[PDB]
Amino acid sequence: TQLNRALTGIAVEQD
Amino acid sequence: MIKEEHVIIQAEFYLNPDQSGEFMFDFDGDEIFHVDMAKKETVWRLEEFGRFASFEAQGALANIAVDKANLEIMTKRSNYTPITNVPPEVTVLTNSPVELREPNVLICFIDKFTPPVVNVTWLRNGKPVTTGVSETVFLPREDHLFRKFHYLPFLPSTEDVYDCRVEHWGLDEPLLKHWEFDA
Amino acid sequence: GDTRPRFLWQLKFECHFFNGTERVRLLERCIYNQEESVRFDSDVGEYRAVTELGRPDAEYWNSQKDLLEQRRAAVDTYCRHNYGVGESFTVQRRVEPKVTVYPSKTQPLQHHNLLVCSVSGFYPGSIEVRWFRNGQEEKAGVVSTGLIQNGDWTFQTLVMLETVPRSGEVYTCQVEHPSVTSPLTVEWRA
Repeated sequence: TQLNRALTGIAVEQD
Repeated sequence: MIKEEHVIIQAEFYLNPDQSGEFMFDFDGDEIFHVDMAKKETVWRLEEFGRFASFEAQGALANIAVDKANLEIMTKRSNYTPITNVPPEVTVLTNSPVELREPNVLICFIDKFTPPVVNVTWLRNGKPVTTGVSETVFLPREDHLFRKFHYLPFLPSTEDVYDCRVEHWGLDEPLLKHWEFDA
Repeated sequence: GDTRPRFLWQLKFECHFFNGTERVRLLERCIYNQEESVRFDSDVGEYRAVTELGRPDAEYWNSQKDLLEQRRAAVDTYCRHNYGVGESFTVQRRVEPKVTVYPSKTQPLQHHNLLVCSVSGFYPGSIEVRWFRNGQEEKAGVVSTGLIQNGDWTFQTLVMLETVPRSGEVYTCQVEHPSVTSPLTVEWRA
C-alpha cells in the first residue's frame, strides 16, 4: 500500500 | 464547484481548555480518515480506503503537539480573547426511502457551529438508544465552522418516534429534532 | 454547568487541483478561534498575514528560507503525491443511485398531489433528474431538495412533481449519473 503524506505546522513566533 | 477542480484538505485543530485535538483529511467535503488520539491509530472512513493507502498516526501526534503549543501562544498574544459560540443547525433525515420493517438509518446532521464540542443523544420514544450508533469526527468548513454526522440504525415502524438531542454552548436549551413515520 | 471560555486553533492545508494535476495550488491557513491570521499561498510564494494577530508569524516564518523552499516544493512533494495515492478511491469513485417513485401522500385522483422521485446512495454529486407526464417534460411543478451529503461518501436527492393525476396518465422519473451508461427510468401509473 502507498503512504499518504502530511505536512507539519511551524512553531509560532514566541516574541 | 468548478467541475475540473478537486480539493484535498488536511485539517487539524486543538481546543482549550478542553484539551481536545483532531487530525483529519477531507476530499470534496467527505472525510478520508482521521487519527484517533486514543488507541493512537489511523481510522479510514471507508474500509476500501485502507486497502490502497496508509498513514502512520504517530506523526499526526507531533502535529497536534505543535498546534497545542501554538494555541497557547496565540491565546496569550490575543490578550486572552475567547471564541464566540455559534449555535448549530440540526437536521434529521433517513439514509434511504423508508420501508416499514426494513432496516434503515437515521442521520442527525449538525452544521455551522463552533467551538467543536457537541453532546448528541438519540432518543427512541423518549428513552436514550445507544446500540449500533456511529458518528463522524468534526468536519471542517471554509468559514472555519464545523459539521458533524451522527447515525442510528433502526427498524422503521409506525409505533416508534425518534429524536436527536443536541447540546452546544451556543444554544439556550437542548435542541430536539424529531423524526416520525408519516403514513 | 461548564461556562469556562474556549480558545481554538485550526491549521488547514488545502490542495486545489485543476485538470487532474495540470494546475495545483497549495494554501496553508492558520485560524485562531474563527479568524484566519496567516496564510501561505503557493501563487504568492510566501506567508502573508491576514490579521494583525498573524503579522509576527508571517515575518518570522518568511525569514526561514529552508521552510519557504519546502513549502514551495510541497505542490509536488505533498499535493500531487496525495492526489496520486488516493485517485483510485476518490476522483474515480462511482456509486450508482437507487431510484424510486412514490406519492408523497395517499389521496384521491383529480386532486393536487406530490410525486416523489428518490435518488439515493450515489457518488459523485453531479446528477440530472427529469420528470415527464405522458412523455412530455414537466418543467413547472418541480421542487427539488438539492444535493444531500450523507457523510458516508454517498449523496441523495428528492425531486418532486406537483401533479393533478388522472386515470391513464403515466409519470416518469428519468435520472442520468456518471455511473450509468443509459438513463435510469422509473414509472408511476395514475
